Amino acid sequence: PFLELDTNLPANRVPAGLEKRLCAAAASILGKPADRVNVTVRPGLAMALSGSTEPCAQLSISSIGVVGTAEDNRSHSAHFFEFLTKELALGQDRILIRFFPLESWQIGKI
Amino acid sequence: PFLELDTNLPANRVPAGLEKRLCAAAASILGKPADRVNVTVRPGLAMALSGSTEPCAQLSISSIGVVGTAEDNRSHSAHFFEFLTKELALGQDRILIRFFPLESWQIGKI
Amino acid sequence: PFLELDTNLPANRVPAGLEKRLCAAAASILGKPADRVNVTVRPGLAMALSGSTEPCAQLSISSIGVVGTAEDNRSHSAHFFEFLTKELALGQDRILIRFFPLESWQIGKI
Repeated sequence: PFLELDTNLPANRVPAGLEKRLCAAAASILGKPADRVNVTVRPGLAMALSGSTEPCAQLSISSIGVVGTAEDNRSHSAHFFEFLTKELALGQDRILIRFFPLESWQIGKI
Repeated sequence: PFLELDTNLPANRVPAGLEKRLCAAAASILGKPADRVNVTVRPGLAMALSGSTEPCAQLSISSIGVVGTAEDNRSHSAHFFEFLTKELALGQDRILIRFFPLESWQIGKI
Repeated sequence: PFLELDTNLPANRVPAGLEKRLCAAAASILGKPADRVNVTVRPGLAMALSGSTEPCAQLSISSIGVVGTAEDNRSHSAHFFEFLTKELALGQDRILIRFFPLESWQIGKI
């Protein structure tokens, strides 16, 4: 899976090693080996979320595993909200998740 | 809607509060409530646009509203070019917009 | 084409003008005029790739040219791995490429 996290929290306000903890959390939540988990964190951005510039985060999750129903992703979403609210001290209203399906041909390795 | 703006303008050259004005402009242009508008601005990047490293911006617009025709998005595109040319003092040739359709199941809230 | 490169290499560790060389390389690899090639480089990010926070890069390639088979993109992928390994002194295991198809209606110009 590919996780991309954008936040308007300054880089020096984002907990040290967040990318490592989100990698390990995503492997457990998604039921994927950690050696197939990828995390990118982009802090210090200018962001409005739901019309507001209070601290926020946007998480994108792209995977071959993504099934096009909410019920299929709802448990995963809840886990990622729990993860980010505790790590970044954000309210649930200050996080949004987007899920994107991928097919194997899209991924270039080696 | 989700707007993401990449620019090679340094963060301290991007007008203060651009994310707030682009949020309000997008709500008006797209005909969506501002409490459903999300804007991310990533400045200070290294960018080439149309083969050139003059100042530029790339805007991505993702929404449940996106209809897969140019005629459907042409009025919106024109408004966003007017917005960015005036805010960032860019020529029309130094902006590109990409539109992406979303479905409701892709968006994780609460 | 639209290329987006994320890396955890600090901005001052990324070779000067990488965006220009990747633009020119992409035009040659993809067989597209350089005036239709767009490159965004986002350095200094926090990243894990394949579970690890060693230096890495993620490259996304979006184009009207993208055919949904690996065999169609395998030669391009190999060229981009050769390009990034030499520019960023990364091992082949520290790069991943994602390919995304676009249609003309998605691109707002003028």
